Amino acid sequence: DPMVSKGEELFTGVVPILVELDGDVNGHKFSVSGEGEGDATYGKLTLKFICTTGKLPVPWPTLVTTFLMCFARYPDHMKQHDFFKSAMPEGYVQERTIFFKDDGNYKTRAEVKFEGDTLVNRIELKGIDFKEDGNILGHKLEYNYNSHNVYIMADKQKNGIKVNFKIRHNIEDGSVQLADHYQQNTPIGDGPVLLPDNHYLSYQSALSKDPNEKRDHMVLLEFVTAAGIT
Repeated sequence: DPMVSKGEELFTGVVPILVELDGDVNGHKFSVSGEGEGDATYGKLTLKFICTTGKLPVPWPTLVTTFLMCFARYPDHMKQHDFFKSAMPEGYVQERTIFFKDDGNYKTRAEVKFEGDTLVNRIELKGIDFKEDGNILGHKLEYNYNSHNVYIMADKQKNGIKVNFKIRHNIEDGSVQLADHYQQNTPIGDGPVLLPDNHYLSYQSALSKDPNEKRDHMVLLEFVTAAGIT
């Protein structure tokens, strides 16, 4: 399929990644840079993010979803359903509203595309209605992360996809902070794109610290595999 081919040819080996985020949550401004690499053959991403404005005013775990579904491993039987690669290299726009239960919300807009050989995720994040002393602005979320399926459906009217899902972040007192994600992706280009049957992506995410890093940062290892169409 010369359409499946054009995506295979962009993602087959290890692809360098750059992430840039401009943030404003309740007027706490911040910027984050990330660098790393993905190997979609293995559904594998390795990234390190640095708060370049100083202290991150929110918990790192709250940013993990915002900080590359083109790096999903799509099994051979499901290649016709890989919207994310099909949009490249022109890329796509990824928009979210994430609702933190009993607290504020994030609205994100990102553009995911190639700049040369480098896959780039440029993001703007605005958070509003947070409790200065809640789980988020009060930094009461544990530095860990649970596995989660993410359900993708076509959005035929918008030539794109919609993704709906819940993340539960562990709170330090043993409870959980729900973060209900609503998501829409649309290709940046005018060309044809693969619009998928309903399926899901399985995520596992592991958060760590670089022992030689003094700046405020997050090391993120993700494995992501499409499934749900036998």
